[PDB]
Amino acid sequence: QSARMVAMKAATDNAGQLIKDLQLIYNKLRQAAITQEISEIVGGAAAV
Amino acid sequence: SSGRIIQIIGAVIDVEFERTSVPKIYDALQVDGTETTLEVQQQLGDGVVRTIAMGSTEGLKRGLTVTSTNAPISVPVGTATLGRIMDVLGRPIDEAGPVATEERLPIHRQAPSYAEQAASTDLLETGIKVIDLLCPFAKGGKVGLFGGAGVGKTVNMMELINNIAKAHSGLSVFAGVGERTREGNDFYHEMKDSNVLDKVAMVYGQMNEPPGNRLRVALTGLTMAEYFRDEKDENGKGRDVLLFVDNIYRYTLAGTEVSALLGRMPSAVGYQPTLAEEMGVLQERITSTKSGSITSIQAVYVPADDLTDPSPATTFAHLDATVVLSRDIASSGIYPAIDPLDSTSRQLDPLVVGQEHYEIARAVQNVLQRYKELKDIIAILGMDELAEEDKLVVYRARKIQRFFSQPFHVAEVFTGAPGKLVPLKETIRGFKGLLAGEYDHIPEQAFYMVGGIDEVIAKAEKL
Amino acid sequence: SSGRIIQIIGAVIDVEFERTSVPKIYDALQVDGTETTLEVQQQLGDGVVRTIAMGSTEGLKRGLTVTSTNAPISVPVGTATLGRIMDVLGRPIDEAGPVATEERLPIHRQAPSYAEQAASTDLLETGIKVIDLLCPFAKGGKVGLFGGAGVGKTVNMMELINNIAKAHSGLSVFAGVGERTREGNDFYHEMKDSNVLDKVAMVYGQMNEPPGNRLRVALTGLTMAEYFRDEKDENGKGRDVLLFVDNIYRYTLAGTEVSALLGRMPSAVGYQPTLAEEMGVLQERITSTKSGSITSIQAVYVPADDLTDPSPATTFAHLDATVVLSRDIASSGIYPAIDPLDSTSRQLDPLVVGQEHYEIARAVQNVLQRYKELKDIIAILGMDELAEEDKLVVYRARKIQRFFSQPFHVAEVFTGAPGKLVPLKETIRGFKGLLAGEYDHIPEQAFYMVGGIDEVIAKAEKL
Amino acid sequence: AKNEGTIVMVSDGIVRIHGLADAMYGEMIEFDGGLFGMALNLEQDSVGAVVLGNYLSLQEGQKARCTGRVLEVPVGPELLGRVVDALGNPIDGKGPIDAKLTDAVEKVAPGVIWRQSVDQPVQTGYKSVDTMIPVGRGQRELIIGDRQTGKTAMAIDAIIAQKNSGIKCVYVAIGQKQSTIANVVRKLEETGAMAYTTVVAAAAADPAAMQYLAPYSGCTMGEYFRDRGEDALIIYDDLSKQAVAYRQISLLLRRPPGREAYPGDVFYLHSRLLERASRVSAEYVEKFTNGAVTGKTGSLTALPIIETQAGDVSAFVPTNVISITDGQIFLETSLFNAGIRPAVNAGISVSRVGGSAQTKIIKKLSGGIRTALAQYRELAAFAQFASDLDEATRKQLEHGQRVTELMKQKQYAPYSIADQAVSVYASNEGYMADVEVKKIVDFDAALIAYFRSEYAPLMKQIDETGDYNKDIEAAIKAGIESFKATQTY
Amino acid sequence: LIIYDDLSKQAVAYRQISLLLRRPPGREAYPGDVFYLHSRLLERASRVSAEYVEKFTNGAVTGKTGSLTALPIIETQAGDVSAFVPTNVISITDGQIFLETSLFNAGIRPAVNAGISVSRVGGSAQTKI
Amino acid sequence: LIIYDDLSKQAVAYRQISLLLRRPPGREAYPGDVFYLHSRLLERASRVSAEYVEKFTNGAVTGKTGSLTALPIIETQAGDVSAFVPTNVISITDGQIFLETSLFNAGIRPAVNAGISVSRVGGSAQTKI
Ligand SMILES: Nc1ncnc2c1ncn2[C@@H]1O[C@H](COP(=O)(O)OP(=O)(O)OP(=O)(O)O)[C@@H](O)[C@H]1O
Ligand SMILES: Nc1ncnc2c1ncn2[C@@H]1O[C@H](COP(=O)(O)OP(=O)(O)O)[C@@H](O)[C@H]1O
Ligand SMILES: [Mg+2]
Ligand SMILES: [Mg+2]
Repeated sequence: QSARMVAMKAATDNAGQLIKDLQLIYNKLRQAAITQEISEIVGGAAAV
Repeated sequence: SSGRIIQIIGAVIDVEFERTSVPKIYDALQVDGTETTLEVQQQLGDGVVRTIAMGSTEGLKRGLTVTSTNAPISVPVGTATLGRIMDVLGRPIDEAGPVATEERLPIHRQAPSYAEQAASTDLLETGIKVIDLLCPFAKGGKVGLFGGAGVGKTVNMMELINNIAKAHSGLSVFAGVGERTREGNDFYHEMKDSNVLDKVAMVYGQMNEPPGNRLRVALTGLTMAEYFRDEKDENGKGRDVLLFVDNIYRYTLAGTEVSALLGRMPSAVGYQPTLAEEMGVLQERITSTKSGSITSIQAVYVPADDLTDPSPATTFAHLDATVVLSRDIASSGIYPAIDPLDSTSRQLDPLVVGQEHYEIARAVQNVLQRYKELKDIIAILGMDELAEEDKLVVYRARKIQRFFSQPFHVAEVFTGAPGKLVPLKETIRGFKGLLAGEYDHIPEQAFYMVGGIDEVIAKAEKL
Repeated sequence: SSGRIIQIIGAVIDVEFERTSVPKIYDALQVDGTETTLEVQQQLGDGVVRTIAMGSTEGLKRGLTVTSTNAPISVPVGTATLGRIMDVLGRPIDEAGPVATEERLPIHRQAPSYAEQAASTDLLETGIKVIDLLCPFAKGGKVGLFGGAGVGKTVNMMELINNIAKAHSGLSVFAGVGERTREGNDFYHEMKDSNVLDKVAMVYGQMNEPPGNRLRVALTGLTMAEYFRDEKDENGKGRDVLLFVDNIYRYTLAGTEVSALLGRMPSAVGYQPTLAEEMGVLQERITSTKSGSITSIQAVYVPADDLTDPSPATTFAHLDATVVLSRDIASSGIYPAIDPLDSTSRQLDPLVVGQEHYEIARAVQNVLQRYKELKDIIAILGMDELAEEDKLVVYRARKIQRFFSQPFHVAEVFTGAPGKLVPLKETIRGFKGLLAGEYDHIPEQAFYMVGGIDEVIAKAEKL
Repeated sequence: AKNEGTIVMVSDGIVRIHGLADAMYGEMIEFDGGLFGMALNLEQDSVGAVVLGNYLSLQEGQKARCTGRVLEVPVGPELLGRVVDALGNPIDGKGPIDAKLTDAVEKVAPGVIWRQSVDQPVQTGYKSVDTMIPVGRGQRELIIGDRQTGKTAMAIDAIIAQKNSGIKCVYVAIGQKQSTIANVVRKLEETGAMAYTTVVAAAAADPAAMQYLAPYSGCTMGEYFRDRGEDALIIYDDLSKQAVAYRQISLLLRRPPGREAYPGDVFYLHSRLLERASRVSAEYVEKFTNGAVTGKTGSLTALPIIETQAGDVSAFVPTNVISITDGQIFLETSLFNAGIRPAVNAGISVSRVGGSAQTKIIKKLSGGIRTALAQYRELAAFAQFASDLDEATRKQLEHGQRVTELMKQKQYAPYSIADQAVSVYASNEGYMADVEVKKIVDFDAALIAYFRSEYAPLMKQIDETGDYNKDIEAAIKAGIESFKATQTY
Repeated sequence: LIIYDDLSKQAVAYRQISLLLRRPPGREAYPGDVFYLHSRLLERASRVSAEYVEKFTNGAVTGKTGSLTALPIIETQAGDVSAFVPTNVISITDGQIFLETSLFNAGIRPAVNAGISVSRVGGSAQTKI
Repeated sequence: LIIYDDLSKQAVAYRQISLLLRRPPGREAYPGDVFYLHSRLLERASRVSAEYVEKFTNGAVTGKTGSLTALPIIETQAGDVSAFVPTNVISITDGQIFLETSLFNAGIRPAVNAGISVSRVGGSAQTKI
């Protein structure tokens, strides 16, 4: 029972760290996508 | 000498002038007959000036006349503005009558030079224990307020106004950038109730105004605070003034909207190309001068919880301290609800504030961190199976948590308990004594909402 | 007739000519009274040609004069360029005197036809543990090095030069197309004091030059290499030239920098619309026809450490052997940081390298790929929540990752350990033994920068 | 009329001029009121220009004229101990600067045949730098990190450490608050480092055209000693702000964008500047000075600073520059908050010059201690999932912990070469294996104190000349063995 | 009391009109002033004082106060509340009522997500009991 | 039987030609009339009845039917089938064969991903056995 205690606590901490890293990656991707779409729209509008 | 409107597209208005007399950038213009006024933003060829209206463009045709003031927007500044509500143009909106002040100042100005900076960094004393100990301010600094609704933001602002006015004989200016009308009315009535209104001047920028109104509303408060600071009595000595901005995020958003209106290539994530310069224009005028000083309290909203977004990234390059208002502390019956571990300050270093102050502050933070890391252990297994040093840490942490709270002046009319203005020395002495272990026998209840330290002793003796 | 500059912007200059004397495309022009020369890129009617200056724009003004040479840029070729350093226009920069040769070739020419293409040939032995196993070379082929900034392209290229260009009899050409000038002064002196300068040629255009120079430097080295390839001595003797081109990405970068000024609509991620055509035009001349052979090594820059960028993605189809470097591996102390996966060669064929080589390489790649898929369970759960086979796979993959690193002769200055060279059969034997089941007791700390496998066994008793 | 023009448009600090039929690219232009501008593009009919000053006083229909000279700044030995702006005008109120020469702001670096390999070390006072990431005269090293991590402290310490070396210094402040600049100047004047230093300031409220041009003027001021057989050292406090200003100017000029809305020629913008920091040979100096000075080689060391977001070194501008300089020093937020103040991250920070820019004793002793730390970082990250391991893992982890605790230093505390050599030898030989992980800083502080109170001739001999043989290493071993016993930390 | 069935479709129509009128685009091709469009509409739902009613009615009505309540409706795609228009409108109102697709299928028919739904007015707008 | 080795390169060349002719771009700078470009080509692969052959040959050959099978190839970037050209072409064809880089490295030499691949004709295109 004590060992299961320790294992679950470690699992919680690892999951939290992974969540933080994935959140950073997601934010970077979202900003890049917004910039790319805005650039495409501006170019298309300048074409006509 | 006069002009005539030639294009009307939403808020952008183009005016054609004479060959020579073409108004400079930011020179306000007035439309004859109509209430509306215009502001210059960009010069084009053939004597054409692209402007932005500060009112509303409904009911305006092509061919009306416009008169040039040949100067930026000027607002009334003086002692007659204390306790009155104004808009971006410096016109009363409280139905209380015209402002008695006759002198005016332009709202566009250059920042003080490099030779006018003060030759030292001096702390500003507020009388609040937690703020003075863990997040010290600085004359000429900028403080970011991170907190939502229902935690006591307005009470904190009113308390700071009262404290500065009582202690340092200073005044305050409040600027609302894109604020709700209901909250503005509530704030005005709350201040009138709390007998604080007569030592503060406010400018309101409503949420339903065109972006030109919500973009230039902070400069009016800046100008009023600048006049308050430079006002010299005998022997000069200036004054110490404050300045509140309801939300710095809406300032950048209004700038973005105006830039999009005028038409220019968007920058990354859709922000305007001129962002850092636009914010540094505002933030470089809040400095401590050889005559006086100006300190700023700003509430910051983080979009999408992304600290790497351009707006918070540009904002954080100027902040000197951060105050975090937590909901758990408020729910635990502690006021003011300021997080002692998530609140940071750049002035908390041994060189600026001395050695013992730094040592005591870091020791208190370390004890609080240890208590935080032991709370989950206590919850998961129990108060038992622990040695004595951890129990002493727990008790001292509880004493500190209770001691961080204190009563306020602006709550006298509700509870009846008098307000307190505890100085820094007493706080340092009390916390050093508590950390030493002298007050290890006083019941923890005596530390709750009491103020100083001799007050703690008296309250404990009474119990 | 004479020209007349009408508009100068950036590095792009357009010149207006007479009605019936317009110079052709790619012709070189000269400005009287200055050291600047121009080349034609586009025609626009009205006798107007858009040009790129092969120099710098200082003291240049609208209204100068230009004389047309009515010929493309020509460079000196022959055996008298060996041991000399030249710039884009073919002028010596080593303070050694003029090159005594009248032979000159145009810098622009068509690619060889389909009927003069040659097949592959024998395998090139390099001495690198990871190249000789998962990415074999071939005489007359093309090699590319893909990696981010600060990962080790230059060190690997120098080691390849040191290992395979010494046991070789023939000429060699080195071209610098936008890299550091400091590295260009170390190569020259190393070759000079190693007594190998007598059979090398050098062309240098670096990152301090305007985009005109960095755009056409590679063509000069290409022309010299082509002349060396096609030349036959009496009785019909070959030469077996080698070509070393530094960063090709700077060629496309200069193209991107000038495309918008040339008057072209932008494309995805801001690149020029004609990226693939330019890349193919340059890359189709680096070939081995039926009258000669060229063995070339190139280094390719990956912008922002992503391989899906339009520039690196287009180059993948122009090479026979591709080597991919990753920053992850580099940040772990493993050198060379070559990705075992994502690195392929056309010569990995059971009919080319044999039956054992192919099987060993496939088994190694399979083990590594199987290990890669377990990165999530070990991240969330512990190591113990796996089958024994997965644990064996993980341990073997870690040992394999360590065993792919060896010290270099060139990189001795950085560390101080002497370099190593490993024959192919030793690598095959070591990997066969590792995969067979032995070496399950040797700690993975003994596989770090050892070279052979007997050295691993000897080192096992120390660490 | 060929030299006079008129203004037709003013917007966001960019002015389009009609006329000026004879003006060159980059030439200075004079407005009415002492305002100077520079040309940017010469179209068929008009001329574009940016304003170097306050453009709020310019109106359509005014006048301008061409000076006939490209951008220039005052250069000489009279600028030492002064504070000027991006154009060379003093702002400290101490009076005018009596210049004697002027130099071009934009120029090209010398050629390949005019250079020399770097072999003279530059001392900074940090153990983590002088032993793992060496710096030599003529080499350019990057200081990369996050916000609020201590980047400016390292540059100021490096400037202070040159008191006895005899090399000049230049400090450039771009996009910074005026209070910070004043505080930095005060701190420099406190320690006497102002006697051989120049400061160029461009505040956050200054126009983008001034924050753009400041690094080039600073480099031009620093090149004066490089061309004359003398050394120098230049620091750019933030090249990110210069990139942002350049992006603003380009976007206001309708150039098409790219990655992160940055245009082309950004790499060229950051490359044509850092390529000017180099060591030139004696022949170049002899030709430049027309035989005035012979047998002397000049140099110019650069220390640019770049900040990142959330510790991401894989972004566009952070990587562009990495691909230019000869190394980088990475400072990590995670280690700074932990307690490791000079938070140097080994494995991601490298030096391209290598051991050629070190003294003999330091070069021999400090061999391959960065790769070991890089391996240890990943080993410690991975080895928390095991139960039973051989002594190799324990020894490697303990050694990594001891080394990562050894390289901790306090601000304004320079270390001599002898102290670094003694500490590195003690760490390498294994004498601190039995010492606890704690009290490591106390141990080496006490060891240095004992080795300085005694053994003075040996320490001074090592300090003056950085060579060591069997005798000196035997003396070091005997001294540390004597200190190991009969002493208290 | 007024109810707007979907402000998202009004925003789409306004974007179409602005785009066909050649107004400069921006994020998601929306024009410059799209925050103003909803801000000036939603700020008209307010409670006035008895003085305003007395002045507007010229003494016809005394001692009475008016009011106007709004209940705008907005639809999100895959729960993305970070879009331009949901973020523009969330920062204008005094509260939010969040309905969840998972709660709807789970059997909670009204499907109100207490925990992320807030009301800034609070208990000041309730009867005693 | 006809095989086009890469239609992506044809798309890139068409994009270059159209952009150099100053035609307004769209998503990923691809101008209009790309779906037409890749649909008017594949539509020509079909089977023809015996009457069509008899009419075309003017009675030279009777009782014979012709056919033409297409087999184009398209390359994706990191398995992004959500791009412009892959989506434009997937909806046209009569089936897809997917090759996965994960299975190629694993050991599956004809790395065909079952389940996600489909053939619309089905069993009618098989021998009896
Ligand atoms: N080695 C050190 N030991 C102790 N304190 C240090 C050390 N290095 C820096 N600090 C302190 O840490 C803080 C870092 O501030 P600093 O100005 O050096 O950072 P920075 O990277 O320039 O930040 P920014 O430019 O974003 O304001 C300062 O209070 C400084 O005194
Ligand atoms: N094969 C290698 N062995 C050891 N160190 C290397 C190797 N390759 C690169 N490095 C390190 O990386 C730094 C940059 O080397 P370089 O070859 O210029 O990489 P890149 O060309 O990819 O930027 C050097 O300072 C060096 O210490
Ligand atoms: Mg390289
Ligand atoms: Mg700093």
